[PDB]
Amino acid sequence: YLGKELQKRSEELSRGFYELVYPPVDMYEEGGYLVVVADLAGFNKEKIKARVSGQNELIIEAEREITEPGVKYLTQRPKYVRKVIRLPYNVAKDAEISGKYENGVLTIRIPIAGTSVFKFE
Amino acid sequence: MYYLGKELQKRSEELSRGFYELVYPPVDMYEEGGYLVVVADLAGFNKEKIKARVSGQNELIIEAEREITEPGVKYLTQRPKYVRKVIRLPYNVAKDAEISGKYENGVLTIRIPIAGTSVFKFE
Repeated sequence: YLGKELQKRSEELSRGFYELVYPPVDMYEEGGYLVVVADLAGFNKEKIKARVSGQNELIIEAEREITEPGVKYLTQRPKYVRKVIRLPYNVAKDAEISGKYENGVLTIRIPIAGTSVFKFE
Repeated sequence: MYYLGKELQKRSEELSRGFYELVYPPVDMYEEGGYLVVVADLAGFNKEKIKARVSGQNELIIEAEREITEPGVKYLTQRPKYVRKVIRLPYNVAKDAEISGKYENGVLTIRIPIAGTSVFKFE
């Protein structure tokens, strides 16, 4: 079935672009924190990862399953997404990079070194 | 400008947002059970501000709008405020179009049947 292999070729061609640019991202500083807000709709919370590369590069990663029947007309939605962000400051070592995922929107609060510790024993 | 800082920050905003305001949201459209189906990554919107029109039987149009709490200091501004995607349809949907759909975890899914009848006491 060449038409099968074909469809696939066209899929990752069409989804290709969006796995590149997506997700759109906002970043700003408030309360002494570096906040990161990204439209990442329809993902499993457990299939979303992120880390800081040497104090300076936040890497966000997400994978999902996309399986739909026949007569595929449009296949834009990304399956794999990998966003690399340059951080304006150096993250507080022993970081507490918290994150909330609701309404498809991923929010990531990042402790700028020298602000707020928490929780002892 | 006259305060180059002002226009700078402004220029790189609706233009970079604008960048995404084109290619957004990503849409999948397929066909099963006689239902033209559309799935879209439309995260972080208030559902009372999500409308899908169908232009002259042929055009599916997804439209959305939100506001963004942009305090300061800004560094990245990619997230679109006004979304409007135009999708041409593989068929001529009846003007009786009973478009339904749901919005969960950022995903909007809409369904178009083929075809449909209409009520009694209107006209």
